[PDB]
Amino acid sequence: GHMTTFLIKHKASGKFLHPKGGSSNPANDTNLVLHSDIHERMYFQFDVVDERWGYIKHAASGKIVHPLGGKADPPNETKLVLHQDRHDRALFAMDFFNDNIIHKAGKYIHPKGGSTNPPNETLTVMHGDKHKAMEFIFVSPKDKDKRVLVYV
Amino acid sequence: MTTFLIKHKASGKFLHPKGGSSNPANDTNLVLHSDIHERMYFQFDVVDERWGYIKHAASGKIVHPLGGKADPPNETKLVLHQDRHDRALFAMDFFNDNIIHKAGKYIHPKGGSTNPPNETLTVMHGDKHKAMEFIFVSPKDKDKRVLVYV
Ligand SMILES: OC[C@H]1O[C@H](OC[C@H]2O[C@H](O[C@]3(CO)O[C@H](CO)[C@@H](O)[C@@H]3O)[C@H](O)[C@@H](O)[C@@H]2O)[C@H](O)[C@@H](O)[C@H]1O
Ligand SMILES: OC[C@H]1O[C@H](OC[C@H]2O[C@H](O[C@]3(CO)O[C@H](CO)[C@@H](O)[C@@H]3O)[C@H](O)[C@@H](O)[C@@H]2O)[C@H](O)[C@@H](O)[C@H]1O
Ligand SMILES: OC[C@H]1O[C@H](OC[C@H]2O[C@H](O[C@]3(CO)O[C@H](CO)[C@@H](O)[C@@H]3O)[C@H](O)[C@@H](O)[C@@H]2O)[C@H](O)[C@@H](O)[C@H]1O
Ligand SMILES: [Ca+2]
Repeated sequence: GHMTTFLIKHKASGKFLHPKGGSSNPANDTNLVLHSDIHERMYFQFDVVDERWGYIKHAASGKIVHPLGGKADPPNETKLVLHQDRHDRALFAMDFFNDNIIHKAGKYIHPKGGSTNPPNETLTVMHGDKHKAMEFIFVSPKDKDKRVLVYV
Repeated sequence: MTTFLIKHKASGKFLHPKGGSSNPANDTNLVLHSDIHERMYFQFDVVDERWGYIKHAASGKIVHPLGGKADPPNETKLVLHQDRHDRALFAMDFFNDNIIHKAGKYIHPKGGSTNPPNETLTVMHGDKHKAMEFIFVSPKDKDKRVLVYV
């Protein structure tokens, strides 16, 4: 009966996850990108569905993060997008102990190409690898260095 | 509801107040035991992001290192105590499956066995290994994990 609001910060670069174009209501299938700007159209919330699993929700639109096409077991390099649909293939967990975002089928959210310092507008993709450039922390919109609990 | 069982992953035993009371006294040891009942249900009261109080549901007492030191040494016994303060802050790491104190040590079965006998004490220890792993499960489905951050 309450969801915190937070920024998803790419730990190595200090950039954040955005809908591409920064819209308050991104069209379905809008890519999830990295970008350095901060504003309320890149705020997110986490809608808990089942223990660790839930929906990464764009605060302004209510659309949530999907592997493009909604496959349950997406291959490496599957693009992440926003979409209004809510179902089990858009379930992720926000690992705030190991600092990563993991999909229910076991791959992680990465910047495409795996750079520690990706350009603005770099796409995000699913990938099974674990390394410093797929780490993310979840921080206050009022203080981008203050971690906040996404599970309440 | 918001209650859960703290299950020792390797043995399937659970965290209990020693003696299984609904109203354990201050400084009652936290032990491992195979039984299940409402007097071994726990809750977690969030204080600051990941940090909070591990709470015995029936009594409201919370988990402390015995003596309440900020940086307790290895083998410090865990107990229940009504006091609230920052040396009783833990985080419930449901990704690595362990319970970590604010100063960085973890809750262990004393002696570190993957199959501790009933009534084995719990202690703080800085090492990480299979036998200090815990998962947090539904009272009505002892194999179903539940979210302790509420
Ligand atoms: O991408 C996340 C989305 O995946 C699934 O929906 C895919 C896509 O289907 C529809 O688009 C069409 C069908 O009209 O299918 C292809 C692309 O797959 C397009 O040529 C065409 O527009 C929907 O209209 C799209 O919005 C949708 O993204 C899945 O069904 C969704 O739940 C969601 O997971
Ligand atoms: O996208 C996330 C993924 O990025 C990195 O892997 C990218 C890509 O690297 C390799 O492809 C090539 C092989 O020639 O290696 C360079 C590095 O990008 C590319 O120019 C070229 O396409 C792998 O063979 C691909 O499978 C891989 O997807 C990073 O290494 C991954 O850990 C991950 O972060
Ligand atoms: O164990 C957790 C508890 O540790 C600290 O309290 C220690 C101890 O204090 C009182 O015990 C006695 C006897 O009444 O009082 C002195 C210290 O004031 C101790 O040497 C002696 O044992 C309490 O009656 C005990 O319950 C308590 O264990 C800390 O102060 C507490 O906040 C709590 O963290
Ligand atoms: Ca749950």
